[PDB]
Amino acid sequence: MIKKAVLPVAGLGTRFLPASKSIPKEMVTVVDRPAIEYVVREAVEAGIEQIILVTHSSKASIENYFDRNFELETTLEQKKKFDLLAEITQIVPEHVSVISVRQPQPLGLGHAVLCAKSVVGEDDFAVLLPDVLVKDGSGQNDLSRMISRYNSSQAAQIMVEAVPDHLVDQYGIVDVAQSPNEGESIAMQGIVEKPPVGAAPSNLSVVGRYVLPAKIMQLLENTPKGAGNEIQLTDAIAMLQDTDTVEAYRMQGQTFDCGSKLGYLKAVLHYGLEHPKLGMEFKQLILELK
Amino acid sequence: MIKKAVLPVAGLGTRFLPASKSIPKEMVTVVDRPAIEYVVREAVEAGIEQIILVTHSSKASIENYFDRNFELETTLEQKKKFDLLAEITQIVPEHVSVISVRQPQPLGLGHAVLCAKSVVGEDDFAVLLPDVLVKDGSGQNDLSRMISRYNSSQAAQIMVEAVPDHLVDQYGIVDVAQSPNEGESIAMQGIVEKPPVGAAPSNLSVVGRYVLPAKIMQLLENTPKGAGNEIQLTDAIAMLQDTDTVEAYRMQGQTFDCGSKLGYLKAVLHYGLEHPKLGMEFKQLILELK
Amino acid sequence: MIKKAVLPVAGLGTRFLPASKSIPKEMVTVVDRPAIEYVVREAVEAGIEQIILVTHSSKASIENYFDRNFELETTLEQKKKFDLLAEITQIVPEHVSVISVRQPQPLGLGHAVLCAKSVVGEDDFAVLLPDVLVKDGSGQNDLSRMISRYNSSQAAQIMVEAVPDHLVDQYGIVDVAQSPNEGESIAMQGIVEKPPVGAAPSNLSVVGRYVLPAKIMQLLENTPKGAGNEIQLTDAIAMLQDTDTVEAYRMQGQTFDCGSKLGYLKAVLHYGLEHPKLGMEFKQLILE
Amino acid sequence: MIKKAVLPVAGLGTRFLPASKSIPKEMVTVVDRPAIEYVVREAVEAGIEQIILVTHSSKASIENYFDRNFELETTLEQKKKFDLLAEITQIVPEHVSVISVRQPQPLGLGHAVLCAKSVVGEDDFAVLLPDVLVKDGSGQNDLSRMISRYNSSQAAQIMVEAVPDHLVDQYGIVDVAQSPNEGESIAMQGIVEKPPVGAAPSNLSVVGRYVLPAKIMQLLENTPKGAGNEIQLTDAIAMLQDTDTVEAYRMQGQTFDCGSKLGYLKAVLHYGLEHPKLGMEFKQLILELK
Ligand SMILES: O=c1ccn([C@@H]2O[C@H](COP(=O)(O)OP(=O)(O)O[C@H]3O[C@H](CO)[C@@H](O)[C@H](O)[C@H]3O)[C@@H](O)[C@H]2O)c(=O)[nH]1
Ligand SMILES: O=c1ccn([C@@H]2O[C@H](COP(=O)(O)OP(=O)(O)O[C@H]3O[C@H](CO)[C@@H](O)[C@H](O)[C@H]3O)[C@@H](O)[C@H]2O)c(=O)[nH]1
Ligand SMILES: O=c1ccn([C@@H]2O[C@H](COP(=O)(O)OP(=O)(O)O[C@H]3O[C@H](CO)[C@@H](O)[C@H](O)[C@H]3O)[C@@H](O)[C@H]2O)c(=O)[nH]1
Ligand SMILES: O=c1ccn([C@@H]2O[C@H](COP(=O)(O)OP(=O)(O)O[C@H]3O[C@H](CO)[C@@H](O)[C@H](O)[C@H]3O)[C@@H](O)[C@H]2O)c(=O)[nH]1
Repeated sequence: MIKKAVLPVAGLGTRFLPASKSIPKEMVTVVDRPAIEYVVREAVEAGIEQIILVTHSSKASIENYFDRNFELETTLEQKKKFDLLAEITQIVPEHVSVISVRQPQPLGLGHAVLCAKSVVGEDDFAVLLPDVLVKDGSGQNDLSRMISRYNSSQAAQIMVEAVPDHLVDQYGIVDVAQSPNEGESIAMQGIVEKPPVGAAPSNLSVVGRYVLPAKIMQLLENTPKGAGNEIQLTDAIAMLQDTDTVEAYRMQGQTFDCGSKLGYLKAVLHYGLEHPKLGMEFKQLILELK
Repeated sequence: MIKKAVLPVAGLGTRFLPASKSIPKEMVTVVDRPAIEYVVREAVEAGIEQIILVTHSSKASIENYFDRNFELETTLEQKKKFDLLAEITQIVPEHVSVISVRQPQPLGLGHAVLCAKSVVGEDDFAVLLPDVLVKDGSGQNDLSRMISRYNSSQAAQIMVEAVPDHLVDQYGIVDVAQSPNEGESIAMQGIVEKPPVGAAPSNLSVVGRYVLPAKIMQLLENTPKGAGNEIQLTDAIAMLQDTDTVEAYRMQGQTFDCGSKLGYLKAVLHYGLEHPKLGMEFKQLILELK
Repeated sequence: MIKKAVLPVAGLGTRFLPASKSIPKEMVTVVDRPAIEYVVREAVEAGIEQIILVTHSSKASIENYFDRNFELETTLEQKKKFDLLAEITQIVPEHVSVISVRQPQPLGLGHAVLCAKSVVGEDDFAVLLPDVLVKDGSGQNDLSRMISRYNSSQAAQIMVEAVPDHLVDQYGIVDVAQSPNEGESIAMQGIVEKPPVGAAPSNLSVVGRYVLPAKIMQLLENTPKGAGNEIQLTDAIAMLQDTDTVEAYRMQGQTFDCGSKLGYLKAVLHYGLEHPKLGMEFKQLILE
Repeated sequence: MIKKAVLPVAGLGTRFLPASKSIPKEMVTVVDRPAIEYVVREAVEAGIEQIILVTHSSKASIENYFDRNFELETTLEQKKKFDLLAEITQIVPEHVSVISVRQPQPLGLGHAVLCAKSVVGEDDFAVLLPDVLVKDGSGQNDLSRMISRYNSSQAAQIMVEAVPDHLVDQYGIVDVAQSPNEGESIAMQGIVEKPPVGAAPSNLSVVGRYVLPAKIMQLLENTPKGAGNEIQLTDAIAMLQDTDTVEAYRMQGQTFDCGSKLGYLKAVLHYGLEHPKLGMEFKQLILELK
């Protein structure tokens, strides 16, 4: 029932700038594979069949990653390395497509999502910020939970993890009665994007995983351009709360912010240890560093 | 209402090959604009809102043509040339989106169209072979008629032009009782892809302008492994006459084939003479030759 | 011996839009091939062997067009379409190097040529403005005549041809004693960039072909902004006339500006009919 | 003086995949910046001024990286964010040329260097293999010590360092007389490429740093296919040992091979800990692991 996911990938480097000058930020190397792939595989493992990149004129390498590469496939045959020729050809199942739409100017997430309007058309869709990875564990992943919850509830889902009270100006924050338990979704009565430390309806941060009705697209057309002169998505959610019901899902798994260079280095260490091939030999390389 | 049009643009440019080596065949510059624009501007003027490009890894320029180019815009401002600036920022109306999707391998026109099965969904959609221009006259354009005619008839429409009985080798050809009149569509009881010049149910060529129900995507999914090297669209329309009705609309327009190097030149001369600004200088420029 | 040409291909194509919006102006298809080709088939046919490109971020399409396109070669090799494989595989003969250096910002045709400084070193060199095609004359190509004339006179060559006195507005103009003859060179007293219509020393415009000494790089190092706050090559050709004799070669051939929207359409018409395989049938299309 | 360095980057990254599937192995991000930087910033800091790149159609992003980025630049002078501008603008000193010549087919690391003949001309040149990083904490960089030793001795330098007696069949190993000392040369009798684990002159591997006379280009033009159907450099380095004294400079620094998956991980740890802005907090994150 929820099949389409929007990834906004149209932002320039800035946050990440020397690395992401001449290649996209989304494409920077986490252990051995670009960040974007952790995001796509997350969607995929939740029954997402249509990936809708909202991309910029300079992000061809994201499109090409999920596409076949004649010169590289034939070099991987002429060297008889049918090993990788499988990993570089099945990056994504055959039933899963990948769709490119352009943001004309970087007028912010809200505008970005609104560019995937014509593709999403009439269906209820997920949104995954590809700045954020979401390492899970036993059984399903967090996004799989939210969709099935969206299905039975028919109420927009919005992932939330609790953060230090001072990093609250950095994230969007949800107004909630009591915070819900890991893996469950308590109704929410308000949301705000740039809340100054102490002026926070709670400590529960918007993680960057959503599930939203195609209404949100007509709402995005008619949101004011506030929160830093940019059209904000979390404003369009507030306008949905005026009529439709919106819940805050608490995730079970830990996140990572590959926006911040520091947050990226954290994702390398943690994914570099959970790595099923070098995870252990990596651990050994850390110990012997001092 | 038929809104989505599919432009298969995934083919390398083998026919056009010194020119299209290092830029798409579709970006080949007719008078002063790329061929692809003439095609898109034909779709747009028939209430197409969604341009679905089935593209290759190389055909970046095509996507970028319908997007905004900061570097160029800002030099058109820094130079006072507000002339061009509106021409290159409004290549299409803003209600018109341009979606993009990848043909993993070149397995034929049919497999290209099938590649947009997800972007098309359940909506009846047009197909426009972008290596073929369709200069019209007064009132509205040809594709306009076909779509109005599809909507009322609910039966697939397939543009047909009369061609000499020896060039039947080089086209798809339709089977009709009586040949229809310019601007009207008689029913058709058969289609052939590459029938050998003399064994053809008529002299009516498939022009490469279609309107097709979403249904045809599941047929494409189960077409014989090709009529030639690869999977053919015309084959998938044979399997449509097995259940639904298919009509042949006879165009009232004159066409050009920018696939053949000689067809390209023909079009340069024709669009070059009908040019609002250069048109008559061009005439005077041709007249001056030995 | 003159070996290294220096094509400045770093300018966006504001003059030819929307054609050159997504592609470079140089890859504007003329009959059945990019423009740059014709200009590089000029350099080579006059014994140039190191085509230096001063390019931009946005102009990979040029560098790719003078290199092997793997997916295209292997598809054509398999299908045994040796005709079309011919047209892509040997564009410039195997001995011809094609070199890239980026013009970081576009501060003018001078700054442009001064970006090829390190790669030219101490070698005397030609400059071809790709925006402008020159059409092969009887046997010899105009550029060969110039190179061998610098190779004898050791004095810089500057290709020139007449223009209507009112269009002299928008070229470099050269001052002359006896007005040099068709295929002849003749000493000059000075050069000036985009001079005002009336009060310009002649009707002879700088075409876009030069042969210079590697001395010019140290003149261009000094030469200040002299047009749109833009470093000019002419303003360094001035500074050269100060010390060493400079000449003005006059065109034996015929020329097109693909800068102009009309100049393009003219080049497509001429090269059109003169085309080996297509000219014959093309000549028929016209008459209809 | 020695002023030109010849970086061969025409390889695809089959060794580091799917890292390099859509971005050059050279633009694989170490800590916060592409690998190639470190190599180029190592050449610069030994008075290299013309960084020649032998490159491939896929390697546009290298040439863009050592060039101005009009959108990024103006969109940083906008928010007056001079820190990040600092990072993209003078990545290498203003006095440094960066040249691009294309390697038509990948016929080997000799054929690669021979493609840069018409630009090295008659001048003696360094060659930096970009896959191999060299961290030089001494104060002077291993390449300055080498360039001044060729200057003084006029003898073709070759960086070498010790590798376990197994895994000698990866590198090209040298034939050392008196076994040279840390950061100083010793004349070598011969050199062989990827020799069998057993038939090994020494345990001293060719690292990837070389300083060579433009004699090589005339040798390289007349050496046949060595190991695989590849024109080795090591084989042309032998053909110079036949006539001129060739020395074997021993590493003082510490290397990494981003060719290998661990080499990368190890470089992202080391360069990571000795990072200015991140060292202190990265050191913090490694301690927070368990
Ligand atoms: O015009 C734009 C602007 C942004 N982006 C993308 O948007 C994502 C993140 O948006 P950004 O503007 O960086 O905002 P954040 O600071 O990441 O804040 C967002 O993400 C937070 C979690 O990281 C949430 O808490 C907030 O609600 C949400 O606004 C990135 O992947 C960008 O590439 C676009 O594609 N186009
Ligand atoms: O795998 C492929 C093959 C082709 N194309 C593109 O799709 C079009 C197909 O044209 P082409 O491959 O040359 O086929 P044609 O020989 O033109 O045949 C088609 O076009 C005829 C009219 O031009 C019709 O009458 C036929 O029914 C139809 O099969 C071109 O624009 C190609 O670039 C793709 O995108 N993918
Ligand atoms: O910073 C720059 C400026 C120009 N160019 C290129 O140089 C060529 C010519 O530059 P342009 O500014 O178009 O030249 P003009 O302003 O027309 O002036 C030159 O071109 C005329 C040819 O038409 C000559 O008559 C003039 O004397 C000569 O100075 C073009 O291909 C540009 O792309 C660059 O690469 N970088
Ligand atoms: O046709 C070619 C072949 C190689 N390369 C590049 O050359 C570099 C080094 O060559 P590569 O083939 O990756 O390594 P090997 O050739 O296996 O080994 C090289 O590197 C070893 C150290 O890693 C040395 O000991 C060897 O002498 C040297 O040949 C790589 O970045 C390649 O991209 C090219 O650009 N073009």
